[PDB]
Amino acid sequence: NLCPFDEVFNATRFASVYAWNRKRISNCVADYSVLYNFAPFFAFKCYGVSPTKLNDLCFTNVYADSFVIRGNEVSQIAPGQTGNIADYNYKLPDDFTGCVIAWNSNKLDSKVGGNYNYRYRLFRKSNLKPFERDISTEIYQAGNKPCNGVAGVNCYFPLQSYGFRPTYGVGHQPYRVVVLSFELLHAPATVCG
Amino acid sequence: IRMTQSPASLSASIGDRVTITCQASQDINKYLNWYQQKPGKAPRLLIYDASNLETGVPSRFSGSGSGTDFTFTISSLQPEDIATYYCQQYDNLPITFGQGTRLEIKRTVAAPSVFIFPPSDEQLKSGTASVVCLLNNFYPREAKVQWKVDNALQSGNSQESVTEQDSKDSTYSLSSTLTLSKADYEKHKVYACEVTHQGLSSPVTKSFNRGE
Amino acid sequence: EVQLVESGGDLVQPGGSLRLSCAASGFIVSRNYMSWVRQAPGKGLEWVSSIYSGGSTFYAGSVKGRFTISRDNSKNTLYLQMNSLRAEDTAIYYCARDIPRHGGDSWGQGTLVTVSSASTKGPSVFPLAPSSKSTSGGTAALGCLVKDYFPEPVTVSWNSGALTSGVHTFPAVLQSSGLYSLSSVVTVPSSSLGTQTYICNVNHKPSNTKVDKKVEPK
Repeated sequence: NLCPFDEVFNATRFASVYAWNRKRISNCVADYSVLYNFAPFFAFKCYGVSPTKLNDLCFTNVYADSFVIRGNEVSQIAPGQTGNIADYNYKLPDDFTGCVIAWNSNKLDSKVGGNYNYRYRLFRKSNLKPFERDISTEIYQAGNKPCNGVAGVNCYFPLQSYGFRPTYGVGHQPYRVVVLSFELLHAPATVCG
Repeated sequence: IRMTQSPASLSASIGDRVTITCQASQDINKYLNWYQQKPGKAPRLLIYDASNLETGVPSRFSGSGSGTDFTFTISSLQPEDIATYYCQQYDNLPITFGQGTRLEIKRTVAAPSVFIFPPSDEQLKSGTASVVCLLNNFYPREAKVQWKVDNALQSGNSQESVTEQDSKDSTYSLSSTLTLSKADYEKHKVYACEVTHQGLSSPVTKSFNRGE
Repeated sequence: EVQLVESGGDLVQPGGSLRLSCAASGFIVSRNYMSWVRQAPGKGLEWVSSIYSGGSTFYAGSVKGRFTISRDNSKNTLYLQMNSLRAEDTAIYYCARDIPRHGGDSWGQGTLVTVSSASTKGPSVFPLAPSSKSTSGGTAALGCLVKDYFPEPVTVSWNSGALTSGVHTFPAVLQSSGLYSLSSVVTVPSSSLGTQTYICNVNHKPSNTKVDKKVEPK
């Protein structure tokens, strides 16, 4: 049985960065050759595994996370980068064996009005711990006032939309990201090639 | 980003419609702020995001743009609007500002009042002299100022400083500084400062006596 | 009020290390985006450093490894430790809070850094006593001259700040000797010449020079 690589790389919607949709591929022959078929991956950028060898290796599970970040930020979803996206929204660990893959999903996620359903977290008190997932609506203040959750001086809604719109340049265009990781534990490996 | 502002000397009369254009080298989308820096005082934020004027501002300044070229507009030029305006983009990490567009106001000419001060006795006895001739309330900053040394053209020994344009009366002030040492002061006794203004009138002649 | 007294620095030899301090009224420094712009005299403002709400530091190309930024939770006081300075860093430094997208701002008055090799020398204060040739029926003018001071800034006050009308302070100009000069003049009615006493006050913050000169028509 082959691993279900088709509902991960094709879906009609992808998780927005604040909710980053992790998933688990387990107990299946996985040939990472099913892909390399449709993604002119801007940045396949695999780290440490390289393409041919993983056809060969076997591991306990493969974790595939999916997000939608605009083009200028695709650099940040990598190891060792700092910025709004990798510090308040998704943090890759310092050490990694995985392949970020991004394709310009201009056609599906672009609304001429804007697609206000894709959003990112502008402000958080501390940088996210590696692979942390954080989902909340809580007001961020600058003053000491609790502010009672209203839109006012020193009171703001932390998520903000990407405002994706077609007449926008390459920098501001949806770029779906799939961060495949390789988890190996002392338990017997079940995801071979 | 190679931010580019095209108007640097733009001068309109009271209550006019002007426009400033800031231009970029890539798509910055709408993240370009417009600042206003009065002389000496710290800059103010006028239009954040290129399409939103901050509350509390007077309601004349409007800006609109997207992608590379942006424009800034002034709806009513009140006399207290003299400043230098800057355009900033705040989302590409190499945050680069723009050059500024020093705005000024234009009005009719005015008759200048000319005063001159003599050196003090203490400085003269301490081996140096200072002669300053003062020009106030004139139009424009550009004027013909000359010095006469033994009826010969003098250059390379004068300095002038022009005060910034006043916000309410729009008048100018000028001062010229001349310095000499005790040996040269004790041997030369006629000095004159003559300036010709745009207003057609009799040239100003300034005379002073040592005894009084 | 978000008012900032970001006042630290005056000047050092080339290769020194200065320490700036910023300050904070309605907000806490460690919760909001802040940055430090740099305005050279007569040049467009340039961006030196920026801090985030979670400790991320970003620098400019010309200040890679000479400049440091640091945020102080205890007393606000966003700190910027200038190290490995040089003879072209002379500029006015403004503390700045930028809320990123929703729009408000604080740019504080900012502080002057003139870092050079020369030594500090006190101002030379000279009396402009008005001449007797002033118009009898018109308005006369008299003012206070300050010569050969270093470094900037210098403020001239009249009647301890009670008199603002007609005050004209000319901008400083560089003489051939490397020392700055300025001239301050005022326009007052001649009726108060013999009955109001006019005194000029030159101020030099770096050397704490407090010189007061009383001026009377002759």
